[PDB]
Amino acid sequence: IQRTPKIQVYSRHPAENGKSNFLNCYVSGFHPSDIEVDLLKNGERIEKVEHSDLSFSKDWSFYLLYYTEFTPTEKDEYACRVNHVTLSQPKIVKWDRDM
Amino acid sequence: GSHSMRYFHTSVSRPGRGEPRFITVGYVDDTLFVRFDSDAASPREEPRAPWIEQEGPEYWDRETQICKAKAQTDREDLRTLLRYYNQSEAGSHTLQNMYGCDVGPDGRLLRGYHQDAYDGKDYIALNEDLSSWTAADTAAQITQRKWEAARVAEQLRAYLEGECVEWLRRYLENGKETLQRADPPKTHVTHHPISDHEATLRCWALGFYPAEITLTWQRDGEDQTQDTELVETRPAGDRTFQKWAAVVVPSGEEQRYTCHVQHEGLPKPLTLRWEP
Amino acid sequence: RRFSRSPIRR
Repeated sequence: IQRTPKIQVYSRHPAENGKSNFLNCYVSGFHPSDIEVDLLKNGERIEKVEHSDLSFSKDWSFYLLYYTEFTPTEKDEYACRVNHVTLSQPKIVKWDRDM
Repeated sequence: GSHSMRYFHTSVSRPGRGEPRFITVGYVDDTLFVRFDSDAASPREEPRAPWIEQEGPEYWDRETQICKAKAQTDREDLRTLLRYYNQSEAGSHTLQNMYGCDVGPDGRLLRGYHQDAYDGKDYIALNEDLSSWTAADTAAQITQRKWEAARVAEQLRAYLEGECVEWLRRYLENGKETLQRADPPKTHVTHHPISDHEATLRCWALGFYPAEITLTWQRDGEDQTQDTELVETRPAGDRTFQKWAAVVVPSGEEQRYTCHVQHEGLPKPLTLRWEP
Repeated sequence: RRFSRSPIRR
């Protein structure tokens, strides 16, 4: 009756400090479709994040892409925060440029 | 090569917060080309690809009309399904529908689809014969009886063999620059020590289109299916997709591992290794 | 192009 989201946080282009890029949070495999996704910069919510239109896979589970322009640096930390009916608390996934 | 056109629809009720939200998107292969969202300020079918923008205003008026009509029918269907399943009016429920067609390299119909889900579970599906139905339960059997009465399958068959194939053909020609180009994966292997005893080899595929891809690790020529961590193929946001596969490797054994990549953008399957 | 027959209710 419910399926918890898979979460991937990653950049559109290989990350190069000082170079503009796109930060992506891809949530997939989840049901029902109500979901809350924030992109975080040093723990704080990034403001004007856009997302794809709701769609779904062959097994009917939903997926969404949340994305914002960003310019990475060596010190700035980025993450994605997801809440869903299946999660007792919001799940935070850190951006790791090696994943 | 082969191609597909698919329309996806999702209605989600929200008791106490207005009428159910309706979102439908249309795809050719892995390219989004139209959308409709009932929560938009002024809901219309909107283009999402350059090769559909040339369609005239009567096209956009028609597609908008069809989507609005489907939003309405979904809304009464959601009320019907509460009855079929003896459910209260308090909760949020979901109706999903997908339909479309697959065509081969010659543009001939490979097969069609039209299938539903209620609350994330299969509800009723048109069979591959495009003439009979598979109902998941006694509730869906009531829909089947109604749809057999009204000869719905015959209407769908005509569309799936007719307009679906013909307009997919048209779209493939108008967007041949992109729809008929495969972007092969850019591939490399990275190495991440875990401890004195182990490191992670991660095989990367980046920038590819369409999404379908095969990424595997072999050790001494043996598939490492059970020990390979394989992430879901993910959108980069620029039409292309990404994927990686990772194995944990005993130190000094890196050269026994080979990553294998198949993708329709590659003339021959690739083999790559960690290159220190 | 979408299926555009008159919609049939479940």
